[PDB]
Amino acid sequence: VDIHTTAGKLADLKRRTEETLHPVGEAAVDKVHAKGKLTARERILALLDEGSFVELDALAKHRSTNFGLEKNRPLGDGVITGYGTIDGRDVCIFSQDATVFGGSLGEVYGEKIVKVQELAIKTG
Amino acid sequence: TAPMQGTVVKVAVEEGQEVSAGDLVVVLEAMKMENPVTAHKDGTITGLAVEAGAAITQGTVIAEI
Amino acid sequence: RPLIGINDGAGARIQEGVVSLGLYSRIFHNNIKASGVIPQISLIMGAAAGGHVYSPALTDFVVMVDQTSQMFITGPDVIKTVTGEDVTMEELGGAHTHMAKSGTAHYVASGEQDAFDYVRDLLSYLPPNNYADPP
Amino acid sequence: DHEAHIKVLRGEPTPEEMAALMAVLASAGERNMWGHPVDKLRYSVFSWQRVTLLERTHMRR
Amino acid sequence: LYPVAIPEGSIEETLTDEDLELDTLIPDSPNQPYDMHEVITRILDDDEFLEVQAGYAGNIVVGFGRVEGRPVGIVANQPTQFAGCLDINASEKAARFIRTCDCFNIPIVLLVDVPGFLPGTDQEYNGIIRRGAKLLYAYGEATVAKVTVITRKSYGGAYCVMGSKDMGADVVVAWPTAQIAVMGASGAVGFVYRQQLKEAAKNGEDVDALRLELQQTYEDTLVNPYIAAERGYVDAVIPPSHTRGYVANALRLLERKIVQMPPKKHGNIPL
Amino acid sequence: YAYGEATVAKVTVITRKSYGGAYCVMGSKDMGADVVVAWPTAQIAVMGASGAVGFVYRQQLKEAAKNGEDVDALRLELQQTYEDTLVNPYIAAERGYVDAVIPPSHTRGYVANALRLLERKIVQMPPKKHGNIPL
Amino acid sequence: YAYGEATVAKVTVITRKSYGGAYCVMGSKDMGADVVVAWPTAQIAVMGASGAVGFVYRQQLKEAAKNGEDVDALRLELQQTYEDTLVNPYIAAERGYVDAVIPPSHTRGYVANALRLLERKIVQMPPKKHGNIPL
Repeated sequence: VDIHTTAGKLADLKRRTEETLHPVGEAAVDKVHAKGKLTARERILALLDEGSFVELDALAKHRSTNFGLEKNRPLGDGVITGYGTIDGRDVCIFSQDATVFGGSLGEVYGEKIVKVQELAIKTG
Repeated sequence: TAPMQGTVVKVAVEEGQEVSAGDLVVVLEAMKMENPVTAHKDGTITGLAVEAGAAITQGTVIAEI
Repeated sequence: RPLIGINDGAGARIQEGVVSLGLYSRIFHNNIKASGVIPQISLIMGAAAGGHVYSPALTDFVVMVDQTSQMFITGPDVIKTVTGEDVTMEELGGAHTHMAKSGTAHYVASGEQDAFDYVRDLLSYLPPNNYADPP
Repeated sequence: DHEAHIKVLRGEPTPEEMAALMAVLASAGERNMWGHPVDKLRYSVFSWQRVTLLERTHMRR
Repeated sequence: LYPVAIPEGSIEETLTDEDLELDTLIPDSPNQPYDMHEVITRILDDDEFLEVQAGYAGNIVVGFGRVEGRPVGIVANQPTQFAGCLDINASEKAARFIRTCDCFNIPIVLLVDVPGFLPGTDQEYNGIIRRGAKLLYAYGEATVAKVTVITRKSYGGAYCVMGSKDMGADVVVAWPTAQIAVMGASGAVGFVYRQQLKEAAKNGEDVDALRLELQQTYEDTLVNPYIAAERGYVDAVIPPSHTRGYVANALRLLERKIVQMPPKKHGNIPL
Repeated sequence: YAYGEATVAKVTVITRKSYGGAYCVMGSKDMGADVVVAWPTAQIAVMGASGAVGFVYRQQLKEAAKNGEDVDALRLELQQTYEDTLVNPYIAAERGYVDAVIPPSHTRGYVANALRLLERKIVQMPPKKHGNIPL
Repeated sequence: YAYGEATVAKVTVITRKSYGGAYCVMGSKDMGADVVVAWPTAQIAVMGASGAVGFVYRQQLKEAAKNGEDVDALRLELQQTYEDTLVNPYIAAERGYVDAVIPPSHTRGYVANALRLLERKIVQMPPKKHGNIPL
């Protein structure tokens, strides 16, 4: 679809969103299932009430250029962040993702955790 | 009246063209926007003072209603 | 403690993108928080274009230099593009224009030294914060 | 029995009409003081409302 | 508050027929306006919008409604007048409406489609700096729940004024058509590619074709929400149909909110 | 709004004219002017005499008009009467809106005395997040 | 927890090393250090260069081991380059975590002056009963 059109921009959004589900390729998710572990997204969707999860800063990407890190900018920087409900009461949540750079904390990764912390404190 | 200086890209009302309140009267490309100018009041719109391709100036009478 | 901003800048640094607008928003939000908390004084010493106008507007006092300081949102080139109006920066946003027409300046100094003197005179009357008695 | 009952002021239904009536009528029929506005108000250090509004809100149950 | 039953299920699950009408509202051509009431009446409960100063400054629309029975103060740019630019009158209108809502704890939703401030020497002499700073101050001062939806454009200082994140917007969501930038590409090309490339076109190049090429490149690269989403100035990029869900959910989350301010007797609002 | 809400010491010296709603704006007592003093030249009235007379004596002027009398001479005589009777500080002083009618030389002493005593006014307004100012 | 809850004036002088999490347990700017100054000999880094190299250049050590090169000479050269480039205060000063890099002799002056500036300090924290320190 022509990217210069509302329809094309909408489809592009949906494409990016899909990419956020497996930001370093499905092979890593497959290896984690072969390891028998839940990925950070499955963990959030397991802990929270089903469909309650609202995700913040999905499309984030790190800003580093040291040592060629600019060559690989995984969507989400390796943390999944947002809020939702447990037993119908709202909670703020984050889930760090081992398959992205080990899970090591970066700039954006920290900014996202900070955002969720601030929102949780503000909203009580 | 043309609310700003702009290219009249389309004129929308005819001669007597009885115009209802809130009808679009001109399309005026200004500020990179196809800004409509609309009739403030419902009545005859006989006269017109706009042509396509004209760089109509702010405050130029478009039509008398 | 009182805050003095001395302002001189062609607006946002276009190459850095939205970042500059986020940092502008943060500077504004700090000026709003400080509003009525501490004396804020803005010295305008040159072209304060674009977003650089709103910080002074949010500060408590504006000291401008008679002809070497100018302050405007939209450039004359843009004004011409949209309206055709021909004006200089000095007619648009010079210190005389902001003192006499729009009432945005609080002083128009004959020079930088006179501006500094004016700011020291203001600070001589203002307390350091709203929980302090005037000197 | 001091309960307030329904009362058919006028007419008598048959038992079937009463059953319809009652079925239709039946089918038709934690503190969290976080960010309470009283905390958001700005008070004078000596304002009596610190007693009569603020405490009378936070303490009240 | 009025009682209203929220449907069970996700925002995606509970999309109505009417929500989907937002997905096609925004014209493909960036020069074509649209009526922001189309967004307002579909976001609000029951289409009940009570506009305030309907006639004063049509480039911004402000008024009350409800979202799941909770009253809301909407403020929204209106492309059908002055391309939705901010001006003195609109700034004072929205500033005092915001401060009225904030006095009475009514949460605020901004619908943003602002290309910037209305250019003019009359605006300058009448004090667009001093009197436009009122809307910026009132937004920053407001301590209610503040939610921003960005529908098509948010440029320059007007991105700051129309409730940027660092102005303390709690939840900011953008539609895919959003355009967050320091200025339009038509201008930005005349800086980021002026100094070497477009002046070096005096080598003998077709300078207008080069400018158009570089405008298209800049628009594709940077005039989109994603550069702001990669910095958290936009918390989510959402399908328009999601907007009613997102706004209601955010208002339920924010309904109890504490923000800390320095002690003062009162603020010194620009006036 | 700014004058009514201001809780610092507010001192008003009425030097000459103070008419109508501008008397309300320029520090009326009921706005909370802590000390209001008036010079003997002070002229505190709802309306300038020439305007006042037309309302106060409207019927008498209409009678003189239908009697064909010198309406202008009657206006002048009624105006001098109104001016000498009411266009003065003492009516306000009587109502106690002016705390003292003072020789001008006293002004600096009255101001200094008030400002020394009012350093910490124990006054307040109802609790509010902030005020909604006409903007 | 103690340094984060500490609302008093908190000043940090960095002399030599500040590595890893211990850079956070000793008081960094984001832990609310009011003034942070570094001596030229400061060394602010995620870890010492000998450890860093094994991560940052692991791919180059790998290819050198496949080529059978003098991997210990490569180790030393890379470690040297790392320490020269990164293990210094200036990177932190650029990122704004160190407010000034000062000659050591200035330290007494800077501590005294910063403490004087911070004599009065307000910090806003959420309302709580008490903190639940980790034990």
